[PDB]
Amino acid sequence: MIVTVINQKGGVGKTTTSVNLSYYLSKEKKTGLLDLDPEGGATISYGMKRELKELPLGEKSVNIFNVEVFPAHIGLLKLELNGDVEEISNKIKEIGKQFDFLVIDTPPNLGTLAISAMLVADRIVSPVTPQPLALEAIKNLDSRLKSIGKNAYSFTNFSKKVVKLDNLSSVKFTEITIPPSRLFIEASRLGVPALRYEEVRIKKPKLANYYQQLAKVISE
Amino acid sequence: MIVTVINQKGGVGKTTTSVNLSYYLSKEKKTGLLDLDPEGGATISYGMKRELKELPLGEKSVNIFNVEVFPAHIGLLKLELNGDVEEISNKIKEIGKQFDFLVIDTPPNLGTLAISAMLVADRIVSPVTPQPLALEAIKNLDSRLKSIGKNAYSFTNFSKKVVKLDNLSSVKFTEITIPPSRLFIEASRLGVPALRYEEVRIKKPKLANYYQQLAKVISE
Ligand SMILES: Nc1ncnc2c1ncn2[C@@H]1O[C@H](COP(=O)(O)OP(=O)(O)O)[C@@H](O)[C@H]1O
Ligand SMILES: Nc1ncnc2c1ncn2[C@@H]1O[C@H](COP(=O)(O)OP(=O)(O)O)[C@@H](O)[C@H]1O
Ligand SMILES: [Mg+2]
Ligand SMILES: [Mg+2]
Repeated sequence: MIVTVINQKGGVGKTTTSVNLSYYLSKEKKTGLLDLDPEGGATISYGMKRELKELPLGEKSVNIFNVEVFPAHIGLLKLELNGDVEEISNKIKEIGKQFDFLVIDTPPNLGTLAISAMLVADRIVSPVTPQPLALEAIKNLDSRLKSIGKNAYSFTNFSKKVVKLDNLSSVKFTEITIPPSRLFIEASRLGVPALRYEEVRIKKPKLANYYQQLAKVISE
Repeated sequence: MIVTVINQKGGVGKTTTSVNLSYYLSKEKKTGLLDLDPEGGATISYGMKRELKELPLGEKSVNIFNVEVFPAHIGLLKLELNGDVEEISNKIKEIGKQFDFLVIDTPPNLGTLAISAMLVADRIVSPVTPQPLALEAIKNLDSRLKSIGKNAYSFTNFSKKVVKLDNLSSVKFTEITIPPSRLFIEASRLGVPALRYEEVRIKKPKLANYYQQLAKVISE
């Protein structure tokens, strides 16, 4: 199944969601994480680096922490300017047909790669935050979803209180809410998924519940 | 420069030394880790798995945590069986040619891959514990070094007291003694080097001093 994480505004926790949700899913099922953002955030969250070579989409992958990560590369940049969304879409589907779950990380916009990842996604997932820029972003994403006729789940990040906006009929706001935590910044200094770092840093993990509920909700 | 970690008995810290020392050398210089153990200890130590493909020696490499790790693969099992020591040696020289430091993990024996990595190693290091069978292994390694005309540096693991033996004119015993540490098991369970774990696990780095010292003892 294809899980695409969408948000036209950066810093909302999109890469964190892709990385940690893919890792949580890897535990019982064969999971891949395809990194479509040229920044390569999700590539960095697995201890790696953006390839400074213009590579074909999906040709290269490395299995880190039992996740098949397709690392980011500068080839995306050209795709992200003059790409053919049908061909990237078919490529994403052809890769996903080898995984129980393919989580896709998208660049901070709604361009060619975001459209490619959205039209073939089985589920679209948007993080949301209380500051007003993410609120304008999610409202515009609802118009995106309608004009393409697609759904998207949403969940609240960087907060203790859950964010809900009820005129958005193509965005279902779940109850899931993730508060700030040392774990994210520490694991990012490490360059590992936050869940995996939690597995050994503390005894009773608290981050696993968020991504567990996210997985259960999208699996419906 | 090529560094080969050698030991006949498993469980002394061979992989742990390879991983941590290579990561330490990556701080300033271009460093590679060649995993020649078919079991893939160092490979696991970087969050990867051994390839179930018969790859050629030193073709797959991933940059994990600033280190060019060459993962273990079943092809090693072929080379360990009937590999020509000379050809394996020349290959290892090719692999290490482009690296300021090439650290090599070896299997728990003195077989084909191990002898091939010693015959070309610029320096050879052999961890020792105060365990009877490890004390025996260092004597056997002194024997094999004499048979092939090479030297090795030893240091103590799993102990606060340094181990030293007499009439082993081929192994220099250094004052470096590494004490037990929870950080080691935790970096194992997480799957990263321990010097990178303690980079965030604490505030005043502790384990890096021993590799700081070991680099100095083996560089002069
Ligand atoms: N719930 C959270 N609590 C604390 N820090 C977070 C949280 N979510 C994300 N971060 C931090 O925000 C930074 C950037 O977030 P990221 O996931 O890259 O967002 P995006 O990819 O959408 O820009 C990361 O360093 C991450 O550690
Ligand atoms: N100083 C230490 N204190 C505690 N545990 C250690 C120490 N050094 C290594 N270990 C643990 O011992 C286990 C085996 O060590 P390893 O280096 O793989 O042995 P080998 O030399 O057989 O490869 C690893 O799980 C590692 O975490
Ligand atoms: Mg990002
Ligand atoms: Mg081992």
